[PDB]
Amino acid sequence: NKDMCPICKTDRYLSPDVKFLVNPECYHRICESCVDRIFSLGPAQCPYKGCDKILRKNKFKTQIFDDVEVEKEVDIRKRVFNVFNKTIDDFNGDLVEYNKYLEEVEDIIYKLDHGIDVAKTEEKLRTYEEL
Amino acid sequence: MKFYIDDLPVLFPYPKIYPEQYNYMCDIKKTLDVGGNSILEMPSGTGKTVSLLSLTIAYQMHYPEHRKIIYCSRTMSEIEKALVELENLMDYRTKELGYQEDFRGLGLTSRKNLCLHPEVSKERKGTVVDEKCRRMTNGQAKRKLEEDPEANVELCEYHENLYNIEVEDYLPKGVFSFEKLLKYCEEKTLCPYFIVRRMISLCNIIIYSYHYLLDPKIAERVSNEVSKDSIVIFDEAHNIDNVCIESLSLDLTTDALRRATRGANALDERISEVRKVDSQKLQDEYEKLVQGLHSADILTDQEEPFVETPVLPQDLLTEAIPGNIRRAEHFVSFLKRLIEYLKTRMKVLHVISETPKSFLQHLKQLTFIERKPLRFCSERLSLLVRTLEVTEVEDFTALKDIATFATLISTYEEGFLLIIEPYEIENAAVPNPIMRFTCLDASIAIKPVFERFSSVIITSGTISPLDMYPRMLNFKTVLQKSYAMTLAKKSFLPMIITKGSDQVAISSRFEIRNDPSIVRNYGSMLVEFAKITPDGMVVFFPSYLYMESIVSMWQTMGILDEVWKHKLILVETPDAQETSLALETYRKACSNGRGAILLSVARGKVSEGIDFDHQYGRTVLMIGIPFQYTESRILKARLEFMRENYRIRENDFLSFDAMRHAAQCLGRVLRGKDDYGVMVLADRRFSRKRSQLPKWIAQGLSDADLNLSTDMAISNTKQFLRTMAQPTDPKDQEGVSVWSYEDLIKHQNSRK
Amino acid sequence: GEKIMQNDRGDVIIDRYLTLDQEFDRKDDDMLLHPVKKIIDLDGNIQDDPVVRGNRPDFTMQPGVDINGNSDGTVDILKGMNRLSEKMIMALKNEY
Amino acid sequence: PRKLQDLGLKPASVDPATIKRQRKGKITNTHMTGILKDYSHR
Amino acid sequence: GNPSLQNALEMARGLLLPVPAHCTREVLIVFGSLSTTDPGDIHQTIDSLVSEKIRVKVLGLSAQVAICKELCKATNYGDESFYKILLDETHLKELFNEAVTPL
Ligand code: SF4
Ligand SMILES: [Zn+2]
Ligand SMILES: [Zn+2]
Ligand SMILES: [Zn+2]
Repeated sequence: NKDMCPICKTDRYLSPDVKFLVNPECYHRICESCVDRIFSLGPAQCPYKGCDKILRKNKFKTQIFDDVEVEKEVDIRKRVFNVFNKTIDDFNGDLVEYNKYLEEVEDIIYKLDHGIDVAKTEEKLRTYEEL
Repeated sequence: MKFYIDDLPVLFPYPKIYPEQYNYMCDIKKTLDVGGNSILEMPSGTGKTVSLLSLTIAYQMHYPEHRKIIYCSRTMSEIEKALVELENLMDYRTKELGYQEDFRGLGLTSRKNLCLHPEVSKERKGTVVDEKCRRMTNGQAKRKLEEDPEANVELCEYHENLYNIEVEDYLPKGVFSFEKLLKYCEEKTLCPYFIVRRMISLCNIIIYSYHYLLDPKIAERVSNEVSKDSIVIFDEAHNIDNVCIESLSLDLTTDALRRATRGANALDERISEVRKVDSQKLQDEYEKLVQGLHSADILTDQEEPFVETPVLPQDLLTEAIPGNIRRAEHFVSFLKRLIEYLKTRMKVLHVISETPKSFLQHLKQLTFIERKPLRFCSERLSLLVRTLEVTEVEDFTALKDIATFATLISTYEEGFLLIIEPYEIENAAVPNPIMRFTCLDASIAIKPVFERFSSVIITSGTISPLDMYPRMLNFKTVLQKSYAMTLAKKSFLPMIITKGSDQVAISSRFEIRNDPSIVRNYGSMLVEFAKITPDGMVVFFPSYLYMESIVSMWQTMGILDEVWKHKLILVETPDAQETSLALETYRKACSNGRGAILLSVARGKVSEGIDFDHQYGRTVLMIGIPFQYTESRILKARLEFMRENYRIRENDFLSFDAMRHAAQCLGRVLRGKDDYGVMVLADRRFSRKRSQLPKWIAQGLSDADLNLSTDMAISNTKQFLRTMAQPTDPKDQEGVSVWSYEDLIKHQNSRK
Repeated sequence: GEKIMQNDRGDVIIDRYLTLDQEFDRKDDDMLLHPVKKIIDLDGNIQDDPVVRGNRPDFTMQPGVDINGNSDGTVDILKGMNRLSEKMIMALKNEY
Repeated sequence: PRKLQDLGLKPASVDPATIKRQRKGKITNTHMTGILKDYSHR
Repeated sequence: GNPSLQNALEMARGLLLPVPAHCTREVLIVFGSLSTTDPGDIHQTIDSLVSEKIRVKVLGLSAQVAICKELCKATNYGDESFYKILLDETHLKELFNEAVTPL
């Protein structure tokens, strides 16, 4: 639910202390009280049923956008554009080559978002950020 | 008659002319000779429209350049009136010359007003009438029916019959108003809208609204096809700035963002289905966008893009798509994250007043959306919807809203402002946020018009002050003048009532609208004026909420009970159908002598376009000064932009706008110098605004009527009505107020 | 034409005809509603530009609303008196 | 009713009553004793 | 009460119906009010008066009423000089003295 934390089962109505904390590795509607109860002692697995990803306390943050897919898309876009920042000055005014670079950036962002070729795209991202 | 100005023979369709009409024609002709912009204030009542039409048609037919005429009015009823006067003028010209010369004069309006299809006729929305007309007439339906004759999609027979005959054979030579054009197209089974569109370029004169030349969502098709060295007339241009601002303004709501999210999801599903079925229909789009073809190249001429171009064509970019939004799924993700950013921006508990540059910087740092992909958003959405070939776009209307907002806020950064308000209305309990992208410079939308056209005649009955407009809109005027109408007897009585019968002060400022003394004084004033006014009486209020409150408490206190004893009460409904029936009922009551009062808003639909001549007028009763709500954020932003751009003060501009609305309300009572009617202004603060009135109204306004009370205003009204219920003297009005041909010849000889 | 409020008792026998009177008002609007000339066609005047999307005017330009945003009924008495005048004028248009 | 807003909830009750709440003289006109009438109001 | 120009003109038409063709048919209306309450359409009554060749002259008291002006014009064949509005008592007497001459 978009109003209540399913892990600690608390409505926003009676408990206004819940917050919109999510994690970049797995986006879960989880509250600050649940985060401090579980992950303060150490890293653990995702408390929502059907997910068992390991995740850390210091990686939690509040979600900006309402849509989970939009939030993860912009986070992946940040994780790509942190190392991919070529501009028209870097391409020396070649507009068609800059457009093709933007095509490649949106392709790899879409691939990381949908997980279709995640291993090869991660390998390409690592060997391109090593330079 | 037929007379001469310099070397130009002018055929006036009346045997007699007014001196104001002749001096008007002289000024328009010398403006056409010099080749500049003019500002002209003819007095209302006099034949301003017929003088324009007569002189401009004479100039076009006599001079060898044969310049076309673009007649731009503010209201589709006024396009109808100009068309009717044009038929009268050209019938007189045909009768005088013995033959009907090669002439084309047409009016242009929307599909809702020029649709004769029996199925799409009762739809109350021009948007859905437009969308069904494209759904039947993009040519995609025609090609689908050609490929499969058993296809369920249908075609419009009125549009289909236009393919059989040529463009020059759509209509016979002459002038077609909307009613005559509708009758001809109904009896010939043709589409009047597409007929007018296809022979825009063949018109000697084309008459349309200000939207079809200022609003680039519809003017980009019209400006290309009209001549760019043509004479342009701006009739009733006192409220041209509202049209200019509304052309580039936009409001967004959280409901609009919810439908935008749903439309984006439906779009993403649509690309999913099309990519599953056949991907060539997107691959050829990708190839064309890589090659660099735009919406003009990809779209054919007979179909239209899905999102209308919201910005100026010279402000549109000519380079190719940047490639962030070139793919379908990439553009859907871009649109979805833009809409989510808008949803985050509207969750602010206080008022945000920010520049588009600041908005773009915040959007870039929080979402990684740049300005250049936003500048192509409407074009990309139109191309994507075109090659998705969707039947339903009711989910995509909010996507049109988002693309329009994105393109506007991306390509415009100076003279514009984004206002985010946590409360759309303060009366509501639950907060309703709103996002308004407002145009603060009214000169932006009208600058390409003055850059394109050499000769523009800004014209209104009640344009005052005249020097406000060359500052407020950045254009140079070769001559600006206001005429004083010459009358044998004072045809109109302007009176300013600053207090009631019992000398209690009266005012219409919004916070004391519930004052029982002021409401009782206004009710007693309206009762006495209804008792002493013979046929009709129109009462204009500063705002619709003010009118609702004061009329409701008038009915509570029983004032309407003895208003009903004399006149039938008709109120301007916000619904335009009911307002039109109320106006027709008002005119019928004034005609048959039952007696009628029309309570309307001074800034509403009735105040523009609609005239009240002879029995329909006889009294314009102004409840207060029609001041705009000064605490509104958009008006404060516009006033500040005026202050630090054109040195126009807060109170000066507020008084100018309110007094020009009052003037356009007062000017509707007169048509002809035989017409008469009183103009009463019931407020304390009109008494200082005698100089801000138009010149002819100020000449009619005496110094003894600046601080009138209700009872002596009633006595003056009775004396005025008794005085001009008498027959005027033809010897007194023989050659001072209206001229014959010999009088005009004598005046010309005296001038030379 | 007085504004109706809920604290008044009304009458139990007569107040069941309120829905029937609203039905008669809709029926009256049915044969009152006819296309008008283009001289006074304000609906055509506002539909001349169908795609205009400027600033929504401030709350003084719309009918008044309650605290919940619903209509306060002030426009209803305006509709009622307009319909009354239209009925009076239409009663003159007969064979008499 | 005054602690629900301290805890953040909306109190549906108003604060109760505990917190802060609050001749004949002689008659000379003896010939119309009973004809004149008393008027304690206008 | 409330004036009724249509009822007055209908009974005037009934009274002037048995009038012979050689005898002219004239109705002089001294109208005091500024509005009239009619049971039906008054333009139909005006058209019937024009068809029955009845000339109407109206001496109004307060101001110029358009229905009276149009009635006088239609019944006097485009002549707008048959709608008279008084100024003073002397002018009202002059109007009543002018009303006795044959049209
Ligand atoms: S082609 Fe003309 S008649 Fe047919 S639907 Fe479109 S506007 Fe209406
Ligand atoms: Zn929790
Ligand atoms: Zn998880
Ligand atoms: Zn105490």
